[PDB]
Amino acid sequence: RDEVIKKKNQNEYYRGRTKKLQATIISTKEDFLRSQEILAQTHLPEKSVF
Amino acid sequence: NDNPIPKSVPLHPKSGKYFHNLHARDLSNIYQQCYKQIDETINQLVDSTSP
Repeated sequence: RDEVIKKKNQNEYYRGRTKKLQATIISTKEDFLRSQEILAQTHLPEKSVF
Repeated sequence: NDNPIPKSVPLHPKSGKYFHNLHARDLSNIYQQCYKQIDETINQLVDSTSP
């Protein structure tokens, strides 16, 4: 029973880490949206470098 | 008959001492511990299985 309680605690801090990683990946998706925002302006190199 | 060993005799006060001493050994504590153990196991199983 004690080991089962310990394993339940294991499952639930793993759930906490799951929530933390979900927060990390929502942050990554916001970073991805900001990346598209930067992509919106082209910054094309000039047509006459050469 | 033959060997003087009667099948049974009336109770004696000295034998009455042992007769009063004789009792059936109890399992109340054992039974209640078993009941509590199985009840807590059921309670743990209620939420133990993955949803």
